[PDB]
Amino acid sequence: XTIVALKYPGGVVMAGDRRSTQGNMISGRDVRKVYITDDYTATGIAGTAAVAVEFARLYAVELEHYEKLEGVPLTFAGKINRLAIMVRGNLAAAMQGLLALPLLAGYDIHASDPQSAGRIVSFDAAGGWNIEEEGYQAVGSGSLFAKSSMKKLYSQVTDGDSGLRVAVEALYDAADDDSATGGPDLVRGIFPTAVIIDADGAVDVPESRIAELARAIIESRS
Amino acid sequence: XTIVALKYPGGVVMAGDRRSTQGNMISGRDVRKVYITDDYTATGIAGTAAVAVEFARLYAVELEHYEKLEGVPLTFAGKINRLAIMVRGNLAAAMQGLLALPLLAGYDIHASDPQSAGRIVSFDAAGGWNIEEEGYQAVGSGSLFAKSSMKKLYSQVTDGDSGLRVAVEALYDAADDDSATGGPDLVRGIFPTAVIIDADGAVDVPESRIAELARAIIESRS
Amino acid sequence: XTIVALKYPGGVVMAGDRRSTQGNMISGRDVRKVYITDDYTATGIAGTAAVAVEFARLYAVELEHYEKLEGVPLTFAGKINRLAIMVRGNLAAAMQGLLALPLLAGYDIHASDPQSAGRIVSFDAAGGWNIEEEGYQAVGSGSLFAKSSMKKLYSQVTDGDSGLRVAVEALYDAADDDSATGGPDLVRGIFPTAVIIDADGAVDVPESRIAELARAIIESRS
Amino acid sequence: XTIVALKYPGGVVMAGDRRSTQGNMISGRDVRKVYITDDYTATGIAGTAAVAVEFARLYAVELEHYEKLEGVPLTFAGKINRLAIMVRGNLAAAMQGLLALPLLAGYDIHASDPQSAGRIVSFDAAGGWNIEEEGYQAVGSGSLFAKSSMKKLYSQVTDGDSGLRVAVEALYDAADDDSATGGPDLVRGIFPTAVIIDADGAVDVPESRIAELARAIIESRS
Amino acid sequence: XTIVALKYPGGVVMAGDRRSTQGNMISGRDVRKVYITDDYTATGIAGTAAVAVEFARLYAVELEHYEKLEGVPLTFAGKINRLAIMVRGNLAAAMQGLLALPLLAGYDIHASDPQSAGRIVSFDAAGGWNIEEEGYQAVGSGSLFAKSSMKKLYSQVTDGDSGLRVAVEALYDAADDDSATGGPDLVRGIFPTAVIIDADGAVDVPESRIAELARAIIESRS
Amino acid sequence: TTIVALKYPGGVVMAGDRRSTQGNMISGRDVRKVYITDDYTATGIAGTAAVAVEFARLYAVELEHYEKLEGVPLTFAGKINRLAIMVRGNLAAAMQGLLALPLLAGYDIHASDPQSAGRIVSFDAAGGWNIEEEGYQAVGSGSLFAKSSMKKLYSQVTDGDSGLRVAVEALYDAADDDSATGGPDLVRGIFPTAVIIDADGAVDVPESRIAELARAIIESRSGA
Amino acid sequence: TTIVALKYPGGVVMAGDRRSTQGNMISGRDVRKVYITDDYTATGIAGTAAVAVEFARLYAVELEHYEKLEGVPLTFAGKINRLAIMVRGNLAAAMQGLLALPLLAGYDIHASDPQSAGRIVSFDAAGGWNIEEEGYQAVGSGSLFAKSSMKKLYSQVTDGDSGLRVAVEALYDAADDDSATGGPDLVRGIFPTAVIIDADGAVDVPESRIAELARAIIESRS
Amino acid sequence: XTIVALKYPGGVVMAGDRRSTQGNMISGRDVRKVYITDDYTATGIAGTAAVAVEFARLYAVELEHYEKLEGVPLTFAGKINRLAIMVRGNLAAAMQGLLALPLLAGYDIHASDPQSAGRIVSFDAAGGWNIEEEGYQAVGSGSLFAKSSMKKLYSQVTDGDSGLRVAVEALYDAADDDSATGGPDLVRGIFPTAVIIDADGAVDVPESRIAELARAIIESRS
Amino acid sequence: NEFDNLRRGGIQFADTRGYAYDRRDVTGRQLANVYAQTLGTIFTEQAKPYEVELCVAEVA
Amino acid sequence: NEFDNLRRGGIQFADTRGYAYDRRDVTGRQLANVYAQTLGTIFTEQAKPYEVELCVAEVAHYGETKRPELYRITYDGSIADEPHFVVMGGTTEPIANALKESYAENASLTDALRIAVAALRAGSVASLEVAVLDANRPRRAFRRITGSALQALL
Repeated sequence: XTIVALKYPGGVVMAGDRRSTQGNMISGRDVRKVYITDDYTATGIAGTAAVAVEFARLYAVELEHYEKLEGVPLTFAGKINRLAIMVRGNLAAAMQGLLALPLLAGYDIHASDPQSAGRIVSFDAAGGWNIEEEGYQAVGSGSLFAKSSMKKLYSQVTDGDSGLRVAVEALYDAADDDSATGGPDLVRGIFPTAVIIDADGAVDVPESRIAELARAIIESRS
Repeated sequence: XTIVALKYPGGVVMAGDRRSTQGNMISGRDVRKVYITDDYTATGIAGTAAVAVEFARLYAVELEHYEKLEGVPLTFAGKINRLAIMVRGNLAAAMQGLLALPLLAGYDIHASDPQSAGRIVSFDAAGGWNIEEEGYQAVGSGSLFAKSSMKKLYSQVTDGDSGLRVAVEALYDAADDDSATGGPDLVRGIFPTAVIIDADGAVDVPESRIAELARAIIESRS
Repeated sequence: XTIVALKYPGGVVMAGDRRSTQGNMISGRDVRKVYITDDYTATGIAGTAAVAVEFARLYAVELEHYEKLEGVPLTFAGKINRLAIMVRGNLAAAMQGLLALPLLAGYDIHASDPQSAGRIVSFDAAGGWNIEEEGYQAVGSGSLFAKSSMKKLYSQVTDGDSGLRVAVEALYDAADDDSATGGPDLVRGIFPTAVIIDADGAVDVPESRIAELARAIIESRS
Repeated sequence: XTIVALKYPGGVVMAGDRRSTQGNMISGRDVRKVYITDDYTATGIAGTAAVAVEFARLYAVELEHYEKLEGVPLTFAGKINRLAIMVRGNLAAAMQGLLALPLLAGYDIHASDPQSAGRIVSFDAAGGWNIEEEGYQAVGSGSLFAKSSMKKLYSQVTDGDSGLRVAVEALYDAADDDSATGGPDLVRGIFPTAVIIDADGAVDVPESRIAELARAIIESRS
Repeated sequence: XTIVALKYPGGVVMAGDRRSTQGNMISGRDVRKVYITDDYTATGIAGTAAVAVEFARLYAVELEHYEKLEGVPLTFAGKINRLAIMVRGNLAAAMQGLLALPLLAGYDIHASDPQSAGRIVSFDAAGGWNIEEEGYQAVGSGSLFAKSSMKKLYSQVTDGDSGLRVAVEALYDAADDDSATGGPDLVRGIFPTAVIIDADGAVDVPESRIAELARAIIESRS
Repeated sequence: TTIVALKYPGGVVMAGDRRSTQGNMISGRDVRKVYITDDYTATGIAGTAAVAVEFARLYAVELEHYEKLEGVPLTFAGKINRLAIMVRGNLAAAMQGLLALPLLAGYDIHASDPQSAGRIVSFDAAGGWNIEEEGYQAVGSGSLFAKSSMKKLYSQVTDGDSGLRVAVEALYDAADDDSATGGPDLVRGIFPTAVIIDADGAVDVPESRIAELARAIIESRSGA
Repeated sequence: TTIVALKYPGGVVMAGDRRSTQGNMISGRDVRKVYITDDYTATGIAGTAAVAVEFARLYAVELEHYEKLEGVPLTFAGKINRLAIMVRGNLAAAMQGLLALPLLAGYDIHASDPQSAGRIVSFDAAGGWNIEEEGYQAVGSGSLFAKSSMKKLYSQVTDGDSGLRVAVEALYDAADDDSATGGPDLVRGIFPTAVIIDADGAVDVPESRIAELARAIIESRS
Repeated sequence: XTIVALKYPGGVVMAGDRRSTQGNMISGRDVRKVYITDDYTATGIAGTAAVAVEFARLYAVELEHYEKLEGVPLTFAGKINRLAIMVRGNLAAAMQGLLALPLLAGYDIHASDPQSAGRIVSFDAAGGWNIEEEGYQAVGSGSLFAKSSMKKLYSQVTDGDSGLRVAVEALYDAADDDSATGGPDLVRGIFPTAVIIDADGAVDVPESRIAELARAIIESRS
Repeated sequence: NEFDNLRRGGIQFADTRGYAYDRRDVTGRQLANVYAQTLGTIFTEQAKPYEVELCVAEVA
Repeated sequence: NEFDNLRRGGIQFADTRGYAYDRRDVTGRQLANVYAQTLGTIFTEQAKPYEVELCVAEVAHYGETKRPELYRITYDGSIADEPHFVVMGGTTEPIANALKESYAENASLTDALRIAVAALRAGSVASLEVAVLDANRPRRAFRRITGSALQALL
């Protein structure tokens, strides 16, 4: 599985593949790994459909819990801390094999510069966080391939459209070199999911828009 | 990786995928696993890119060696015994992790009935052989998926064309469910390899034909 | 053992074998692994013959407990969550060898489209769930054979009768290729059990109507 | 040690051997393994002289305990559940080597058909139960031999007397092929014990009647 | 070490050796292993000296405690159950090397027949108890030898004097074949200890009477 | 990972590299390991790079919590004792592989001589502390290279500027001999981070300054 | 360590880094890992430390040895086979930690098409070889990064110059993401080594040309 | 590292070296290991600094705490008991490798003879104490060398000046034969620390007096 | 709020008893009894007695 | 301090139930029930009863059709189901009567706000706290009507 995230001028985009494996066997082809967690954030977890939907569900509950109790949303630093705590609280279960590494994408509505208000935060085994200053990041079994792809393609990111294209291509490159990451299935019509976040909030990118970009990448390579 | 073999009236067909993997990484895309070993036989080994050529190369030398020394080819029974000895001689190395399981397809030119002269022989870890009386067989990580696909499609096998199609489809179905087996790559133009053997000998099925049959299974499922 | 479940237009059907094995030895021929858990759901458990009744009995108690307390049934999403919690609470005991993976079939009375209101949910070791979009699913030692059978036969499913047939055929195929799954015993008169769920509720399919389908599959393959 | 149980028209019969071993050494020759637990049930445990009585004694107390507190006896299903709980509560101790597998025989006074009201229930390591539809069952080190004997002799069961004979013969066969099961000792006058349960309740079969049957099995095979 | 116990008409007799060993070395010659625990019972313990010596003491306290609290002594069955619980409560410590196996001898004052009111009960590692109908029993490293001796000589037991003589001979035989059991030391004047229990209660057999018997057994074999 | 600290006349300077690795692979290029923990202290943590921000955050809270409650800052020795207990309370988790060794730099307001008021304290696995009396110290996988560099360079430290420059050079030298320590990246514009503490308190040295320093070292050593 | 090799029209180019490491410590900055082995070949070894100079030396002796004895060079396939035998003869030492995986670049003077006569062959642990049809390959700790860089840059290869440029950039990318691979040291004036092979033979690329390419790549990324 | 202590007429002197090692690497040159714990005692710890640093501070707090609470200081025996208790408490942590063995030097103000009122107490792993009658003692990696030095030099101890000389010479001898013990460093001016205790209390010996002694020892051996 | 508390506790009791023994083993007499013991305890020990009156009914 | 305590406990309750079952398993009836039980226990167990009066309201889910539910929970734990309006605090009767008359079932937002403000006035601008449970929002129905929007509304 591979999850990518990148900053574009005015926002951030996060995308993830749809595969699930039980060793060598493909156990799922429709898995959703990227979820909108509140109006300005999205989390992607490299793993099973449930440990991705249950982690995102709990974090979403935690964030909205604070908002209702206090009247205002948590600060982005606050959102990071809460996620870090959740991951750290799963360290005892991560020594068995139940590892879940999240990637957080968000837009800081309180940032000075709206152009660079997109945020990408990655977490390690211990529950340690790092706010990425390089522009892009990826987690999962195909992350090295996706990061190396974005390294060559990032200069082409100028807006939301080009950013989403680079994200989909990175995920394509991940699936091309990693069997645990699923590429776009033109036969069944299953494509990577994506979330785009700007000053107007977090929006699920429609399947049709990704399908158009997938076909363009395929047609560009043959 | 997956290798399939099936008997059709008047012959036998053997086909294999092109994928290679290290862990989840795809390390090979063009791998040839099926080789013509003599005028009437072919071997398919599901392992490394070279564990297929090197095993086949030695076996081909052994068969030809006998023919030049005695002036006649070995009996089909003799060909099986020689391959069984080669596999048994690699038992000490198969305990380390260097397991090589060959699948042999052939046409017994000395058989009574030319219709059922096709032969499929499988080998186990110990160097034990079994002549297949079920009409089809498969080896490798995607073998169970391929055998279960052929189980439902074998009745459509009445000749060489329908036999090859079923084989390609079985390989497709294996790739569909096993990430270690590679499906037909329409972008790069890489397709499974196949060998067809009848009374006229062993021949390498041209890419053009496996390609046409791959696009038809695709176009049909979509 | 093998349990299968598939969606048909207007409902869902779940069926399971009757075998129990202690190693090679057959310890049970009459085992029942599928139970109606409430008016619109049924669970089949793979792991132990004794466990399936106990897991189903507790889950049935949990579901009716809520219905009595709050006066309305849990939503289908709620039913999933409670089952996921039960499975997660058995993670400590699953490390010893007492693994029990359930498969849930149900009809969502609150769904928009009554034709596609059938639901199939599978669970992994960790207690993670996945609502199936592909139409069918299976769990147990013969699940791969059953899923591969259903892959070729699913297009023939159109009503409750054809669905139950494919389900029984999938189970037949599972028992044909897996010694731990029991095929229909015509001598003792023991057949797989099944449950069918539609807008009128969950009903146990009569033994006699499964026997009719088993006789049919057997004569169709002779 | 071996314990057998079988259904006859109008009731059920349970019988067990008298041996006890410490490795190869015969440590007991007079061991009672089958005990009447209430008016309509009897339990036989595969093991020692005491780790059988202790299980029976506790179970007996529990059933009576309920009858006095509630004024009515537990249902047969309730009696099963209580025994299942007792066995499950000994899972931690069964990992050491203190494994106790009980076999329950009873007559359901609340059953529709008095002819088939006899009940046989077996338990596995985990505390899982299975109500037997097959007519007979056995537990212990000679259980396979006894079940194979009953398979051939069960058709001769038409009443209480014939059912008791088959039980004693099954135990004879168990002792003939398993050194841990004790055959009838004509020298010391020690014979297997048995309990017969019908609509009139559970009654210990007199030693003299079992001796008569043991004499007759021995003369029939000489 | 070895402890023996046998029934005679009108009572029971228990006797034990005086040896103690630390590996090969002889650590004690005066050890008493048989203790009167109440008016009608006596226990002999074989195993580690530390748990055994303490063991008689704790048991004596439990029996007496019940008697003062309730006004009447415990039934013989009750006395057994209490000893069984004490032994079971020492199972965790028995896995280390602190194994203590007791042998209980008693006279049931509430028995129908005063001639056969003697009782011998043995315990296994698990805390399981057995009552000996054979009339003799032994525990310890020399038990097999003592039991075999008793089997040959039990016929000669007609009263308390002959019963005691057999008990001493069995212990003589145990010491003759087992180096961990001490024979009668005529040089130091140390002999096995013994307790005899009849309708008049439990009384320590005096040293001079045992010496007279030991000398006669020695004269008889020389 | 390498973190250096040195005393200069009137204060102390602490600097750390930005690299993170997973095995051979470079997992991060912008990790910050040096943090101001109160008005007069800074902590640098080596290893478990993601966690460096977290350890500093808890220590900072403890110091401030005391200061607000009691109305006065803890003594420097008190500050040391608190940090030693935090480290000691993490011995169980360090046996697994989650090891975090801190380096503490501070200025003692209460010290008699202002010029020698700067402090450097290092901690070992067990939670044991040591107040450095030799003028410099370093922790992390490149610490030996950094300490050996400073041993030849320290004599030229006479003020805050030259102290910062010896620290950057020490870090540079460490990156030179240790692959787990990242040197200044002129291509991406990422440089080591630093904190300087004197009588006026703890201040983050601007990226601008560490940058001009690194370029003066790197560009000249190279053809530039 | 990272070694790269790529085909350009009319030849092949191979390049390698200069780093050596002991755990995290850098133990070498001037390691030559790419050596001309005969007039039309070059081997690069991602092997413990300097073994490469011993290895390349032995292979060169072997190639030259055949040449003097037979008066003609070995065929490229023959060259490959000899190298495969050398690697296979080192499997016993590779289990300890002394792994040495070579990459072979060559120009087949006997090939039909001079434009595609460049050859790249990689070897696995077992001594298995694979000819690269994809155009490029890399071995060592930074191979994935280098291959992912070349995937995006390979289309820019049109001649000897542009081929050397892409090889140097691939090695730059490898060093950028892998600490065990050394980037170009402008301070000490140490740069990656390279060999270029065409119809005129194998030639060492001068340090100065690699230096200009390195500075141009550095300048291009700032 | 090494710590020495010796009785001189009217007092006790304790001295320790300044080295700290991490394997072979010198990690500290100015470590102080001897601390005044109350008006009449001093402790020197060898082993783990983290354990060592803590022990002195805590012990001092303990002695003073008692004094303030009760108005009088603890007896010398009590002081020993408290130290011994602290050491035992640390035993669980000593099995890991956190071993800290203290050496206690004191002056018993309540002793009969003021000339022999000096006290030296050593502790072992278990927390066991011993008061030296021989006049000197040492702990640490160089203790044997130091004790053997003092064995030959103790006859020269006539007062506090000569006892401090012998103490510093013993430490010199320890460093000469043990690389883990630091000798006096003339270049850095770092010398062993010492504490001298008499009827006037415990006092830190000034660095300058120790330095004069070291030079004398050095001049005496050149 | 008081009788709903009691309603919930009864459902809690009934479901646990049925699970522990058998469904056929849960009766109105048993439930009435659990309520009497519970009401009795509240009346006796709680600050305020429950202002409730309960009916438990059972059919065949 | 007393009703904010209750507000927090309700959110605590709601979020826990929704996570243990599912979002569509939390209702106004459930929350009113739990407030009744809490206020009832406080009235009886605690030294001083809570000087509060609570209203729990529920609207239908998006695209679903159900009439709004309004619950009044009083200091003693008494719970009443109101079908049209709830008035709490201060002098309730003049406000309750001004509403019972100037009532408009299915009224507009602008109309219902005016009908309400006036009643509040009978009992006794930015001197108001206004909010709605907007049945038309996808999930979170609660929306505050503040400042300029509130001003625009008037």
